[PDB]
Amino acid sequence: HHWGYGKHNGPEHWHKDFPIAKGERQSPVDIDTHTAKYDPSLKPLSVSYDQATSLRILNNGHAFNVEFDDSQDKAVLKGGPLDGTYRLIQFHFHWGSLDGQGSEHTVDKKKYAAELHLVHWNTKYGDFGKAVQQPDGLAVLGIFLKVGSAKPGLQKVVDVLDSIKTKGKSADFTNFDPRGLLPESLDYWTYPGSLTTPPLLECVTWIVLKEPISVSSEQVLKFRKLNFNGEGEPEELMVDNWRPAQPLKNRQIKASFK
Ligand SMILES: [N]S(=O)(=O)[N][C]C1234B567B89%10B%11%12%13B85%14B%1158B%12%11%15B%139%12B%1061B%12%112C5%153B%14874
Ligand SMILES: [Zn+2]
Repeated sequence: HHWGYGKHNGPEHWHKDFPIAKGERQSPVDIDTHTAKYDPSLKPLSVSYDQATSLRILNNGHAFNVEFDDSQDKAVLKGGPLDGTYRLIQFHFHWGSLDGQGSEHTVDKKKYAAELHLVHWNTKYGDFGKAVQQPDGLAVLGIFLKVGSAKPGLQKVVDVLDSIKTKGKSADFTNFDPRGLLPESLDYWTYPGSLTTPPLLECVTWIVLKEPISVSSEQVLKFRKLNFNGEGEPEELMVDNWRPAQPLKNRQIKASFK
């Protein structure tokens, strides 16, 4: 509730309040690249973000969410493994205290410095709340971050973080274009899984891009200045807000590329 990323409330404890934490399709997972199989049945992936309308950025005490107006069919994900149309509702990141950790998914056990999640809901279910009662309710586009060159399209996010340092703070964040966070290639891996935060609901088709984006050390250092705590409370830096890899169980990871 109550849940977080610490010793007494972190991922090892979540199962007590959220028993699905030990479920059959939990996320993240390690992506074993040798075992993932090219799937010719996957259709072309379509990321259509031209009309995306951002509203606000919020520090929710675990991460920050950039929120979108999803009241009309605008920013949508379709194709690939997906049947129908999934509407963008928000994005957020997971990141580490050091550049050698921070991602939730891993690639041949490699951890990236951070991971971006663009969260979408299946428009056949009418609203996000109904979508998370369905096994195909959500699609999350996951993008790895490595530290090197700056990502210019990220800088507007970085520069607003000073205004949402603590839990419960929000700021207007209109006219942000999420196209500036996408790598060149849409090559991906896909598998059925879950939300990686409580309530850990098993509603997600994961689409994890193979090509990371590069961000600068200065950009990620600013993520690490955020706080888990609220205003006036003792400072706990918002770092290491990632769940580690979970058992693959009865799943196969499919690749979009040969
Ligand atoms: N890492 S994740 O995208 O699986 N889960 C993060 C969340 B935050 B809150 B709503 B929002 B949407 B749902 B709950 B929490 B869960 C998705 B966003
Ligand atoms: Zn996430």
